[PDB]
Amino acid sequence: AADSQQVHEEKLLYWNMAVRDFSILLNLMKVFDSYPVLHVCLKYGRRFVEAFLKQCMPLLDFSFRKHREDVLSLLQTLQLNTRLLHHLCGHSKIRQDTRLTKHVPLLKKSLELLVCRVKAMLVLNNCREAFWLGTLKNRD
Repeated sequence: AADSQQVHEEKLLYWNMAVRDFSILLNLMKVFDSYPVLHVCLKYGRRFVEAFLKQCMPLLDFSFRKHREDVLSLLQTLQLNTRLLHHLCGHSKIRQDTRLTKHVPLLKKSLELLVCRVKAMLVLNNCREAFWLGTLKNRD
């Protein structure tokens, strides 16, 4: 349960590194154009952020005490995935009418949840070792 938890965190680590890879892609893609490109991020994010709360968050607290280095690193990849989703909500092409407004609120509401789940994780005995090895092992 504890030793198998390490292998599940390493997947959730660069699966997040993946969503943040995509998010940025379409934001440099929407630069020279798109209607639907923003649409993909909007809806999938809603299902991604939904997957975080109900699956990966309970596991974070699960293994949080045994392995801090894998847990604090996973919370850093979550923060960067969220920074993109925020810059995505308020957005250039979202300043265009209709279709993009039926999305933003459902992401906003569940993100103010996920974000506030990280806050309480951020304050437990903050120590730079948890952050340090959750950095250089977050490298690539």
